[PDB]
Amino acid sequence: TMKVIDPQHSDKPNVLILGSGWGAISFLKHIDTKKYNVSIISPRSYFLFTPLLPSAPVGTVDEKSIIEPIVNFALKKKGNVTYYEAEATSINPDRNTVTIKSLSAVSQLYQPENHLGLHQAEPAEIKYDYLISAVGAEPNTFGIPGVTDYGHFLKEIPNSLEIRRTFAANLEKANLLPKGDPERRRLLSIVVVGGGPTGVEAAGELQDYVHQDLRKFLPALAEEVQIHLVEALPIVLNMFEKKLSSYAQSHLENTSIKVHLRTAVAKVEEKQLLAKTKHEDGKITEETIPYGTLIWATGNKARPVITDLFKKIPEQNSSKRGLAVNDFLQVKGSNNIFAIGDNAFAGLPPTAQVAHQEAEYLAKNFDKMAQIPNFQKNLLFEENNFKPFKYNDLGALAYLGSERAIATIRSGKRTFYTGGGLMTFYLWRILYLSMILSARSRLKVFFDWIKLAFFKRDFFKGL
Amino acid sequence: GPTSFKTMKVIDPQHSDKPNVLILGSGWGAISFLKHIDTKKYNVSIISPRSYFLFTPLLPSAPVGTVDEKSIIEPIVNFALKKKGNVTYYEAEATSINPDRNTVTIKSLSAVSQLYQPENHLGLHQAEPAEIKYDYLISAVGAEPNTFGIPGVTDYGHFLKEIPNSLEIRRTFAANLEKANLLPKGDPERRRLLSIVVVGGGPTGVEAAGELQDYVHQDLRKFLPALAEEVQIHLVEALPIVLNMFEKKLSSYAQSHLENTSIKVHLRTAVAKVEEKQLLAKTKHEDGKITEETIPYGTLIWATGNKARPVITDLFKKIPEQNSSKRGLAVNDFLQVKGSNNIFAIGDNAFAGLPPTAQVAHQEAEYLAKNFDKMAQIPNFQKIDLLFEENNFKPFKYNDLGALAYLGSERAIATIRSGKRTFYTGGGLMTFYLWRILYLSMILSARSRLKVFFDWIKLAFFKRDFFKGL
Ligand SMILES: Cc1cc2nc3c(=O)[nH]c(=O)nc-3n(C[C@H](O)[C@H](O)[C@H](O)COP(=O)(O)OP(=O)(O)OC[C@H]3O[C@@H](n4cnc5c(N)ncnc54)[C@H](O)[C@@H]3O)c2cc1C
Ligand SMILES: Cc1cc2nc3c(=O)[nH]c(=O)nc-3n(C[C@H](O)[C@H](O)[C@H](O)COP(=O)(O)OP(=O)(O)OC[C@H]3O[C@@H](n4cnc5c(N)ncnc54)[C@H](O)[C@@H]3O)c2cc1C
Ligand SMILES: [Mg+2]
Ligand SMILES: [Mg+2]
Ligand SMILES: [Mg+2]
Ligand SMILES: [Mg+2]
Ligand SMILES: [Mg+2]
Ligand SMILES: [Mg+2]
Ligand SMILES: [Mg+2]
Ligand SMILES: [Mg+2]
Ligand SMILES: [Mg+2]
Ligand SMILES: [Mg+2]
Repeated sequence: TMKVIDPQHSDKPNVLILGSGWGAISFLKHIDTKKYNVSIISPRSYFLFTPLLPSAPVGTVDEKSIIEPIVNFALKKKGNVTYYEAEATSINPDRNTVTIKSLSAVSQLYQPENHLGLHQAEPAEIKYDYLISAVGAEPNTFGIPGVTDYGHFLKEIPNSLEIRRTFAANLEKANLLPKGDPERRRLLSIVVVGGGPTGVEAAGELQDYVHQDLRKFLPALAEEVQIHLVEALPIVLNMFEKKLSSYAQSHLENTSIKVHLRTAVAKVEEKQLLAKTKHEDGKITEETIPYGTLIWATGNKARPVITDLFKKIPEQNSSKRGLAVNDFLQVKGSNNIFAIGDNAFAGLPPTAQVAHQEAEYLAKNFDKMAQIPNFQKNLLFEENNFKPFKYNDLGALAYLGSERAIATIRSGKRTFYTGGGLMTFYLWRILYLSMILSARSRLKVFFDWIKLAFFKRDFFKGL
Repeated sequence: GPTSFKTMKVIDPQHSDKPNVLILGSGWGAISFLKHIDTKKYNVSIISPRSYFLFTPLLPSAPVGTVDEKSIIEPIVNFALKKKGNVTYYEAEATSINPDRNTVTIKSLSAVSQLYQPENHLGLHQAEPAEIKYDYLISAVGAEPNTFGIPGVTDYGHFLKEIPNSLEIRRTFAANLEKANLLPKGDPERRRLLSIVVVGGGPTGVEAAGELQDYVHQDLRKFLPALAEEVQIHLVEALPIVLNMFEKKLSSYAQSHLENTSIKVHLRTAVAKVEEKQLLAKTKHEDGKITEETIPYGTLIWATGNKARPVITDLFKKIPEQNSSKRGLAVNDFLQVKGSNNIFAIGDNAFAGLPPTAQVAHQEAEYLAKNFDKMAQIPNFQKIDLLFEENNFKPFKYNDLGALAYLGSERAIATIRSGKRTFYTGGGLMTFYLWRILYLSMILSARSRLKVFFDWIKLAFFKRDFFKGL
């Protein structure tokens, strides 16, 4: 016997959102809670502004500054929003329910607050009239041994804390060791795997901490740290014009970062890893790299609750990366479930930028559906001349450490800005600050950057 | 046996002629001292297991995010950087003070930071014991929370002394709110989970309760009004009045206000024992009779006095003049540990008849540092207790500057004075603004001061950050 939550107080349809990230929150911001009853299931009680996560480990920004509680977005809604802090473990399409487990809390932001009768660590099924799936994707080790055990992903707030604690602990042991000790040099050694903007910014941020703050009180130690940027492709930041990639690499190397291109990690052990380089000519070299801190910033794979769903919907069996959706962001094989963000595959890159646009688009569709009597009761999309989702690539930005960035801003076929440099770094800051989804988070990031102009970064081992 | 290889690494810097001053701790005493000590005349080293200074008077507002944990601490290294000479910081714990050989034993060594060029390799290892040699010792390790022998307080309650306590209190209460809200209204377990007991009617307990009541009334109530209405905060105090260091009328003003905010105050009440989900409170009434009440609670905050640390009580036994000590090291007019001519003690680890406050610790420190300025001009100092009388050093003289207490809901009481003169004494709205301005001014670092300021500004626009595990 499973507890089934199925709210039929009003005729408003029950919209059930999975997740509290870019897709789910952008959707929540735009959905009409006067026309729809909205519920959210996510094990993370806050929205995470991912593009600034790479600057959290070293305190360029603080962890709290870049997150925003779901409840704060929920308060600004006019209707009834319920937030289940729990994890969706099974999507059950044929009975229109989602199974949740690891239930920690339930928050009903409205008057009635009918007692639901759920208990922590007790399974349950939430019923829905529409499902919006946005659970994202999870880090992909690519089958490389040791990465889970010995490295750190850069995906969630706890990763920021773990990275800081590992590196801080390493600096402390290293400094006790005599200069010239290879163990000391290992402990001051950082490997970042992934040459996309995330890996690049992580390395640039760590290099900034070392050069700007650490060096103020432990210059010799700071001089010995070596940061390594490992990338499997022939260039870093390959979504950018090649000349910007070249600018970025030269700058990174100028800040003393070592870049290993055409290089892949073959295996990871506790104190060292094996890197193989596939040269242009075709030969393969390998290097054992001792490291103290390994940051794994690359690849993402479908979550288990999503790959399980693949098997329950015939049209979805051939899916591998994410849920196949139609022009309308409807999961194929379903007329009830929509998917947006990294958990959907529609040919688009996996970015917040795409997730945010899908969401705003879908929410607007939900405005139209609520004016068409048939949708409530009962192809409807084609018939009512809904327009397909159309992604508008607005561009890309990457911080490179030491107050330089690259950026390309566009819309449609028009490029409005494309280059790198000092001013580009100020643009990076302004643009990111303007993309943040909440006034509070925006103010906190702003205060963090102001403090940074006067004082060193907070780098507390365990705080 | 006498054949033992017993070998202990001993750090004895004899590079320069400057005397080695060794400071124990990184709190009010140690840091105020560090700020004033002349590092051109003296070589300074610091031993403390805490790598940062903690601005204690704002700790009670950390658990609920009125101010953030990071905002009220400042890394030792930041104070050390502003010094002109050589400062070394041992992140480790002093476990034995060895007066007859002028050394301090350290353990749990995590790190050593030498903020100067030579940086001679010392050859220490983590989790390896060592002894640091000194020409002068400044002991300021403070005091630790006292459970008074009451069973269960350590196991089931939370102290309010250090940053980790702030985190634990938040996590306990936040977890309780979540469980409580799943329970149906009227369930006694729900009512227990929303129940908070603060033991200690001094400014620390009062502010802790006031801050929690603020979080509940201002922020929690915004999104969970029914839950917020059900929380009950209890202030338990063994004396007949709260805040007994204040004028009695201010105490009465404070209690009435606390009770207005819905805090329940139990005076003349002492906790006899603490179990996991409940505690036993006994009230000794004026007439002489004793009543007892079992109080179910979800969160217990224990803010009542402290006691001497083990490394201090061990020292009691090694110095004949100090055997009769119980609360702290007995010092003379010059803050010299009696029975010693080498060791000075300031802060809560010393007993000189003064109250145990940051206010006293800070003044002892500035005073001692100034003495060290004088000693460095008198060739002979380079026995000692006489030199002080002889060279007409003045005894330490504490100047009580007053007291403040925040009471929740933007009210405070305060009495500001100097000597026999009272410059301010009362309570209310403006007193709360004074509380803020005065505390902001008392903070020891520009960084911490800016962060607290930003925290209070954010507070005017947004709810407090109350993350269960962050
Ligand atoms: C460090 C970093 C930096 C990035 N920088 C950029 C950038 O600069 N520009 C850009 O365009 N993109 C950037 N991205 C990519 C962007 O973050 C993702 O594409 C975006 O997260 C996709 O949005 P989403 O809603 O699909 O998933 P997410 O934002 O990851 O949200 C997923 C949500 O689902 C929740 N969840 C997980 N499992 C379950 C479950 N079983 N049940 C219910 N909920 C669950 C998660 O807790 C989370 O709340 C960055 C990503 C990272 C990691
Ligand atoms: C919550 C709270 C609020 C307070 N509010 C006020 C107030 O508003 N006004 C006021 O006047 N007073 C206040 N106080 C009291 C004030 O904080 C203390 O009197 C002050 O700490 C005494 O200074 P100290 O240097 O002796 O000890 P502390 O400031 O506590 O410093 C002790 C230092 O010693 C370190 N240490 C501990 N053990 C060892 C060891 N074995 N070896 C080396 N180092 C060690 C500790 O880490 C710490 O760094 C408050 C105290 C608390 C707990
Ligand atoms: Mg999402
Ligand atoms: Mg997110
Ligand atoms: Mg509302
Ligand atoms: Mg998704
Ligand atoms: Mg994702
Ligand atoms: Mg490691
Ligand atoms: Mg101290
Ligand atoms: Mg302190
Ligand atoms: Mg103390
Ligand atoms: Mg002391």
